[PDB]
Amino acid sequence: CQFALKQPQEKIVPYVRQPEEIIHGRPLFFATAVTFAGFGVGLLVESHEGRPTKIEGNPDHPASLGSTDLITQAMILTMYDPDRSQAPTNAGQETTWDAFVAAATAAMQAQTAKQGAGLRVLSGSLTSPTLIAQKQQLLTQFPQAKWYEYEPVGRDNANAGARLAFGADVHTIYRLDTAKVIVGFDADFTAPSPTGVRMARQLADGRRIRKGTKEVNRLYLAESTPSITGLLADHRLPVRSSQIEHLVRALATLVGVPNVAAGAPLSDTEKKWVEAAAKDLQANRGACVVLVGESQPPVVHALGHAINAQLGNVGSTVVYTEPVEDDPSGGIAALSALTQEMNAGTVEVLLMIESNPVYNAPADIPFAEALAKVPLSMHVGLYRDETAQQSVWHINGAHFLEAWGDVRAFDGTTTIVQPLIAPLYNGKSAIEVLNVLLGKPQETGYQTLTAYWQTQDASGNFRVFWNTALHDGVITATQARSRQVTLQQGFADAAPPAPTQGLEIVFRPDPSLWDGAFANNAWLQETPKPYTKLTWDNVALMSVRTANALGLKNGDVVRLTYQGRSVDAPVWVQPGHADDSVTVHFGFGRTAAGRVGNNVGFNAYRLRTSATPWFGVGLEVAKVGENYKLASTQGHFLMEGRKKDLVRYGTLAEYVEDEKFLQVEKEEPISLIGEYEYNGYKWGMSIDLNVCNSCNACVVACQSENNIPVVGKDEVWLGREMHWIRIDQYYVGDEHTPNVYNMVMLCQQCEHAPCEIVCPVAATVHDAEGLNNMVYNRCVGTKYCSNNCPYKVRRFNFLQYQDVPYRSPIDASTENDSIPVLKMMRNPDVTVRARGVMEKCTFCVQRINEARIQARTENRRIADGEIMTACQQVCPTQAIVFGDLNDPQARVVDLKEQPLKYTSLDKLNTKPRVSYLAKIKNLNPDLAE
Amino acid sequence: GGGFNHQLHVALGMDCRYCHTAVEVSAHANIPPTETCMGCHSQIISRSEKVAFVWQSWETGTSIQWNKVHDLPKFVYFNHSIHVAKGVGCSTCHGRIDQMRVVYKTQPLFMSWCLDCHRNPEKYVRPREEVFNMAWTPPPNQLEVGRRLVQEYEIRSSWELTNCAICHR
Amino acid sequence: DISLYAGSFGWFFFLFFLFIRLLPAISIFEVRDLVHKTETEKALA
Amino acid sequence: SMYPVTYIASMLILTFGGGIIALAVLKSRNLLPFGIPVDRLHDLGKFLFAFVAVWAYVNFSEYLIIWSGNVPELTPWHGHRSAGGWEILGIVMIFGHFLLPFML
Amino acid sequence: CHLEMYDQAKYKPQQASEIFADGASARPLVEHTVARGRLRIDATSTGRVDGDPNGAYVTTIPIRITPELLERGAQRYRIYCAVCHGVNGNGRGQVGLLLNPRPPSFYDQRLLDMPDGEYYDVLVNGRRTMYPYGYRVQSISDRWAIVAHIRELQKNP
Amino acid sequence: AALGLLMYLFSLAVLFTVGVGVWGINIPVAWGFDIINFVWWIGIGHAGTLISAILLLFRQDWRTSINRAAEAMTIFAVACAGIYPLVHTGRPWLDYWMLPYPGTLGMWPQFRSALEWDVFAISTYATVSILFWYLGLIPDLASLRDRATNIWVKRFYGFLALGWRGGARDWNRYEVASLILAGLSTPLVLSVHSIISLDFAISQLPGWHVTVFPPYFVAGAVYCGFAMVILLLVPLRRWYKLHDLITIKHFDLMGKVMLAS
Ligand code: HEC
Ligand code: HEC
Ligand code: HEC
Ligand code: HEC
Ligand code: HEC
Ligand code: HEC
Ligand SMILES: CCCCCCCCCCCCCCCCCC(=O)OC[C@H](C)OC(=O)CCCCCCCCCCCCCCCCC
Ligand code: SF4
Ligand code: SF4
Ligand code: SF4
Ligand code: F3S
Repeated sequence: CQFALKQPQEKIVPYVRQPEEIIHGRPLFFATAVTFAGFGVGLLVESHEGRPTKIEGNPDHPASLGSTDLITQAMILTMYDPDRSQAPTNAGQETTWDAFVAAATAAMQAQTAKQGAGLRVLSGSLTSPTLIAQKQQLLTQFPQAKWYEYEPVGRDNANAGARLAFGADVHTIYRLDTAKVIVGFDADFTAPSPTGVRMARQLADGRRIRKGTKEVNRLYLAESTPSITGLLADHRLPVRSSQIEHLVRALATLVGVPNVAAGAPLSDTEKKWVEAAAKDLQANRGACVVLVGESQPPVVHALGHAINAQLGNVGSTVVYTEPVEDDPSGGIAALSALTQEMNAGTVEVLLMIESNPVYNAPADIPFAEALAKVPLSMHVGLYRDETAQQSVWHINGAHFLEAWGDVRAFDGTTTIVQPLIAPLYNGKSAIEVLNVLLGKPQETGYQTLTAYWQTQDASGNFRVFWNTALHDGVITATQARSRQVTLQQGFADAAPPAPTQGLEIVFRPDPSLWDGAFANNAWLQETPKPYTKLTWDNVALMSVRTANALGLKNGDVVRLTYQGRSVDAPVWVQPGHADDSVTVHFGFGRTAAGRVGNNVGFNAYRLRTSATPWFGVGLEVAKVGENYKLASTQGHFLMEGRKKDLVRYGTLAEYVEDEKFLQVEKEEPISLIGEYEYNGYKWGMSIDLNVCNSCNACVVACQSENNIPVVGKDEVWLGREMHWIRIDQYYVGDEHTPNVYNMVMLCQQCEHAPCEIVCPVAATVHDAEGLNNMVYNRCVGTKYCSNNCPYKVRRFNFLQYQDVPYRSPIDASTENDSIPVLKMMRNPDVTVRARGVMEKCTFCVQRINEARIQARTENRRIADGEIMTACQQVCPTQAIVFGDLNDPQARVVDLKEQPLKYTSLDKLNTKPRVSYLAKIKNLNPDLAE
Repeated sequence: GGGFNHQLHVALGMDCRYCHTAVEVSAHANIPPTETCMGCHSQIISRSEKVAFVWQSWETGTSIQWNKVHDLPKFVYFNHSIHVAKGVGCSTCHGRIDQMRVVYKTQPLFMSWCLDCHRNPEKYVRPREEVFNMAWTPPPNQLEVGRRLVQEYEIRSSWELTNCAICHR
Repeated sequence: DISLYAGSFGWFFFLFFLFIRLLPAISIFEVRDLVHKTETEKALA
Repeated sequence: SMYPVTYIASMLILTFGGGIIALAVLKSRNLLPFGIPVDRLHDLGKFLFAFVAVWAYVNFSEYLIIWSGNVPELTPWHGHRSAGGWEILGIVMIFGHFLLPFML
Repeated sequence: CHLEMYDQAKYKPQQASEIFADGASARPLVEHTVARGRLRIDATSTGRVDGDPNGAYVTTIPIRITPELLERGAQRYRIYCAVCHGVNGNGRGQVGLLLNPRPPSFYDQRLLDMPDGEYYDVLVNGRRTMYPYGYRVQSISDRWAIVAHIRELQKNP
Repeated sequence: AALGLLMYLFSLAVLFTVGVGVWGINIPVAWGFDIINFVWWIGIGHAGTLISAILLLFRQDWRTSINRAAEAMTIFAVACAGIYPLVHTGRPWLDYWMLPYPGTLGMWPQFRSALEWDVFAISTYATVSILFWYLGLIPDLASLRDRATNIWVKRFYGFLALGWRGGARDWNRYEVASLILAGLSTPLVLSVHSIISLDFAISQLPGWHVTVFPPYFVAGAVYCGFAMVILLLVPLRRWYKLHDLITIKHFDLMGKVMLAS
């Protein structure tokens, strides 16, 4: 409770030397990129005045055509995270940077007498050209040094299955522009994977249902765990994940591949799925693809190319190129190769750059105890991870918005990582750290970055290239060229083993938290996991069949014992899941993540094996718990007969025969309450639920943009999550194998808004532009408006929801004290709500006002693509489309005329301003029934 | 220290956009940096205790902590460059800055004053060219001349301009 | 919610026990009537 | 609901208005077996007056509810009875049914 | 009275900061970064033959001098330069008479043969005594419009 | 009762300081005990005026003994019901915004929401059932003053009973002021728990938009209210020796009006 007769004397500090580019009060977007798995995503970040505020996709980048990921969106909080490392630590004791260079260059001179024998490095699957080129200088200045690449989720099998089927290593580039039939076994390709944004848009661009569409992608998915690809999957099949490895062997025998030698008979329903898929891939041969996820063994990815090249997809859909990353022979096998070298004391200088393997170890590779058997073990990470607890040195991280580096996306399009801000704490990124090891410490990151690109630029001048490389970000001059392949057969000649019986633990990365490197990110943790709306919890998902067998509920706490190691995990029954198998999420139980992901339980990394690192059939469940919180946001996961108001579904079998087959013909509803005219801009939105794969990137995009506060798990279980936009899974019918549909629910900006007539002080009123205006300051916290809101979109700041993972909201001694590091990630044109103030999806008025005012200043009108809401230009699939409804040539008023257009709860005349499109899901004739 | 009297500085012919450059282009009318003040005071009255605070801000990297006199509550989201573009001169909100040795509030920023011109802009809207002319006294017929400038500028109605989203975004 | 509702009966009985002790817990002149009204009806009978 | 209740509050106006009507036609022609006490005629007048207030309490609250949240299933009643000339009989209910016999 | 959201945990276009050494909340741009709208490598955005800092300057103004731009130049010259170079360009501004190496008037043979590049170079980077402008103009259209008006001030000595 | 008040002022000091979210109210159900107890506590107070005011219309005499023990029961059931709409708001300090006042910013309360009619029903119900209760006391506080025989106690009631004096004309002005106030507190409490009824019936919710809420919330307030009148009079009849005034016929008739409701 703050009170004063006068607000304090707010100061106005100008610059000391204002840059020629900073106009105070204007976004000034930059062009950088983010190493997700070594591959770039090509960002375009809002740099208000030196500091970044909001991360957006660079529309010129191939890995993100203007829309970002879920992790990639919330990585503006990972930077403005008060738990980020602020100074190097020598043996736990905080120390200076120049003290590290004194003891790092002294180790190089001790690693020079010996010909660089103990200078092992544990970076994680880097594709950066300037980091590769400094890896080259480090391995020739020290010839015996080795560089082990270990990413816990990266292409360990797909890169070892590419050279298992082709000889040398290749880097496949799947293209879904021309792909009528996708059959991706365990393929979570619309996932946080490096190609996840493009493979979500190129797959959505095939299922753009319009007034006259007749051909749509099919996407047969075959996956044990329900995933964000299974939403767009039209025939998803819950498989054990031990049958996938011989479910592709069955498809590679229907399609004619010579020596597959399939085995382990499939099923009555898994076989009917593999005949209908193969009979669908033999048709439209040139326009099809057979994807394979990462969980599968390398012999399956070898068959993924044995079928793709058999259907003639090479050169058309699947394109093999030079490997973008430096060495694809690293990963689980390179981590064990180094750990066996850290044992017996061969390693003397171990620079673990960003891998964090003390946490990410498969629990068979004993990296935790192999560490400290070395004399000097460095680390350069933005968080003091579980390695920094055990390593000697720990250099600060220099998060990618503060580091002068580069990336190389898929297909090789390098993007110069562009530091928006100078590092909040002295950064010393992976390039500024190898400069210490190479012997050039005082040479900054930007100096080596151009000292490498001046060599790689032979065409024309440099400042006409370097600044053009910095402006677009995309250099697109190092495009990974194609490579002729051979597909040497006989790789599947080895017979499949005897099928093992027992419950199977399938290891999966968490959609939101990929591999635990972002566990302290409160935004992508509060964000509900896609199918199970849990927020702050890692669970053991089971199908309803394989939990009624064990007598398990949605709240018990089982003890997953897989090959001797027990984990004591919760349980959450997931209807779409597969029989006799559980899944796990990678990256939750972190002893030293920070203050956010510090004790979110169930570290699933301590159950792997490094021989069965993605799925294994030796699990014993044996429940040892009774009750757990398991804060999930949704509540009821069933369409309780309320179709026509929730996500309406159909099929293309009955859409070509009747376009308006789910648009109910209703007369003009009588409305006593007047009628207002909006002759200005009529701001409306048209969501296409056919392509909403629950990526949850729009959930974080509304958090990064609208200063939405994180809530603790203790208050999300109470149903007090602040999320102006939410995606709703609904699980229609047949709880063993249910179809799942999304209706992304936000504030419909109702013209006859019932939530407005019910505010006593008249806080929430409508607009002359046509959108419900929530006024956070006139809100006295009556909270009645939500009770009148039919959709329950309005969220209420019950307690002082602000910096909540860093200060528990149930206190009030610090509720007026704000974290100074967090005050920068907040949008400078959205109100940071106090407690007792309701909020809702305001169509991003912070973007409508700043653009209308720029239009009225210039005496012109708003262009159709000028006002993109935060959730519209972040959705990879481009489901959300926002724009003027009065502008007749707009992509919304030409999108609200589709035969699938409907509004939620039209039985009560709210005149919702968002109008969802139905989910037409292209069922096969000979596979449905 | 020194205080920066506007009356002495504008009297040198400074057209009010020398400093405050971000007006008429951005939402926030900027305060000039140390380089602007040191643009002249590097040799105008350097080595004087009245101006030794921009030198203390120029040698040291610290920026000047100007006390804000027009202090809106940060949930209101004022926007210059649309009042300056729709013919609302620098007076009538800031008062005669040319006669201000120390800047003080003249209009108390009530929201009964912001809505008073949003509900009725014709009482204060002036020509676009005479916006940075602080000697502008409204004519005896301010209405039916400001009424005529409303259609000339297409300034929106009292229904579109006072609806909780203009301010309070 | 419990410590406010069950405490609301405190604010009810804090005032209701003050009213009993300070003020007449039952009307006096209205009970002076219905006594004058009972004798007025007993007068005829 | 309260559609059968807005009749009940109007069943009590007719039987009380008719009670004063029938007691007057019987007293104007001198047919009553008892002279109407002027204080108990004031009781029938207080009942008649209190039930024009209850009738206006049940008809308006039936409208104030359906008008406020205009769910198009409850709306067609007051929607058809407020347009096309039925609003003339609607504004009579507000003024000639309540406000005129409430002030009188 | 209640200051609930009067001061919010976010950095508006200008207000003090409690994290950085010079409390600014407006951090300096990193030295060699290029924004999305600010490329500045051609003869237009910088007055050099191909954008090279070791270039040869531009003799004619690159942008097309439309008649509505000279009134934008004469209005922008009257704002920035006229306070210290004089309204008519003869270096007799009210502040110019008080600078010790007094601003050089135009209409002298040294500044007529001086190319539009220098007139733009000092308008963006300043001189040995004139502090750098271009963070005040901040727009290439008005940056060359000022040079256009000074190009037409010299049309009547 | 005072230790119950220290729990009241501490559950309020914890609510004002920590927040309105220490109540377990979710986002679907944002209205929990704070409004269940508001409608309940104000519902209790409605059958204290049906005894004191609505029965004065019917000139009935089983209301005289139970008059003040129910009329004073209303006020203290409004003093505990008039706090929840002032405290269930997330920002209680800005509860003056629900009042119409020229306030240097052109905002006024809405006057389309029943939380804005509540602050006009609760505030009227308070300052009318207080005045009609203080009206019913000036003759009694004149009886307490004349029978006190204790200076500074006779002065206390002599100050509350302003100058009552009895009076032939002062009693006629009282009989018309008490009849009209009874004739005004009959449509008041028929509307106060009808306006409180309308903060559910103006919402489009399925269980809330039931149109018969006004003549059923009022019927519920008279129902729960007489229960509280009986709960507070069986002890006042037994412990306080008022067997000669609150006779069993009062409970026989209160049990019937509690049944007719
Ligand atoms: C050139 C256009 C100037 C700019 C830019 C700034 N100032 Fe200035 N200032 C200028 C002159 C010609 C004078 C008077 C010269 C003299 O001999 O007095 C001043 C004076 C001041 C003063 C002192 C006022 C007084 O009455 O003595 C102060 C405190 C001052 N100036 C402050 C100041 C600041 C803060 C500036 C940056 C916004 C600034 N000046 C710029 C000329 C110019
Ligand atoms: C540089 C010499 C300036 C000129 C020319 C103008 N202004 Fe200014 N202004 C300047 C500074 C350094 C400051 C902050 C110092 C202070 O005393 O506040 C200001 C401030 C204002 C303000 C108030 C800002 C606030 O803190 O709320 C106003 C309203 C203002 N200035 C108006 C204004 C006008 C109308 C001008 C043209 C005559 C003008 N300024 C010119 C620097 C300079
Ligand atoms: C009424 C519509 C105004 C007009 C016309 C001008 N100004 Fe303004 N000014 C106004 C307000 C309500 C505020 C405070 C709002 C806030 O959040 O800051 C200001 C403030 C300034 C400032 C300081 C801004 C800051 O430091 O944050 C300056 C420098 C300023 N104003 C300058 C200025 C000039 C030069 C104007 C004429 C073109 C002018 N203002 C007009 C309200 C209004
Ligand atoms: C009369 C002198 C005014 C005062 C006092 C305030 N404003 Fe204003 N404003 C005025 C005009 C003539 C206009 C142009 C409207 C148009 O559509 O052209 C404006 C505009 C704004 C805007 C932006 C309009 C939009 O389309 O979003 C904003 C955000 C705004 N004004 C804010 C604002 C505030 C906060 C004020 C009180 C401190 C205020 N204005 C006062 C005229 C006048
Ligand atoms: C620009 C003309 C505005 C419009 C349109 C609206 N508001 Fe406003 N508001 C504006 C200003 C300049 C201020 C500051 C007043 C002050 O005392 O400094 C305000 C303030 C408020 C407040 C007070 C908030 C507080 O914490 O005390 C409220 C409650 C408020 N405004 C409400 C409100 C509503 C509901 C509006 C749309 C119907 C609205 N305002 C429009 C400027 C402007
Ligand atoms: C007072 C602060 C000035 C302002 C405003 C402008 N100029 Fe300037 N200028 C000033 C000085 C003190 C000098 C002398 C430079 C030196 O050698 O000491 C100058 C010089 C120039 C020149 C000539 C440079 C040369 O080497 O011959 C040019 C072409 C020039 N100035 C241009 C210019 C423009 C375009 C301005 C408006 C943005 C401007 N000046 C303003 C002082 C001041
Ligand atoms: C239970 C209550 C509701 C009853 C039912 C409804 C009937 C309501 C009848 C009208 C009463 C409404 C009261 C609303 C008061 C709002 C004033 C306020 O809150 O100011 C806020 C601010 C913190 O304060 C300020 O900005 C200034 C603070 C100082 C002045 C405070 C004035 C308060 C009034 C008391 C007067 C005391 C004398 C003051 C003397 C000078 C003090 C400095
Ligand atoms: S609408 Fe939301 S859930 Fe759907 S694709 Fe876009 S961001 Fe993802
Ligand atoms: S959809 Fe909900 S939040 Fe949006 S205007 Fe309607 S009632 Fe309000
Ligand atoms: S429009 Fe913006 S604020 Fe509204 S729901 Fe979408 S992302 Fe969130
Ligand atoms: S109804 Fe009214 S005042 Fe606040 S939270 Fe809900 S708006």
